[PDB]
Amino acid sequence: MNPPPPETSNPNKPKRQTNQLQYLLRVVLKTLWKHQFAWPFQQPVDAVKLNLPDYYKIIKTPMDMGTIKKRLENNYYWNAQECIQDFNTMFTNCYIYNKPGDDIVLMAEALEKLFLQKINELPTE
Ligand SMILES: COc1ccccc1S(=O)(=O)Nc1ccc2c3c(cccc13)C(=O)N2C
Repeated sequence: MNPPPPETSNPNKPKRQTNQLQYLLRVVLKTLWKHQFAWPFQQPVDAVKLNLPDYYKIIKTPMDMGTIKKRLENNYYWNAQECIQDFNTMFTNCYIYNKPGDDIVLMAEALEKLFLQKINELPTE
């Protein structure tokens, strides 16, 4: 069974746009999105569709790049670190739920390397 997807808007949370957050949407996310291993991470895990009934019994802070994309498009984040933390949650969830060497983990490890490459240098204020 699927829990509700993570929020992509929250009127109680203040919004902000920065050069670094614009970069994270325009170059980091949009480039990762085109990677050949991106497709498993482009939407929230649908436990019913993918036949993973234990996913949300294990993973209590789900995150995906479709959620991050909508958050960036909506200026949901206060700063780039909050967005980077969502990316890191997405990668760590994959390592937590699976085991080393699994095909999905190899996909996540390659995307994580490309992500770290791209956020190594951010634009300034
Ligand atoms: C049951 O399906 C599969 C079984 C084996 C390999 C691949 C798939 S899958 O790619 O078709 N389904 C999945 C999509 C997204 C994810 C996972 C994870 C673990 C296992 C499956 C999947 C996971 O951490 N994420 C983010």
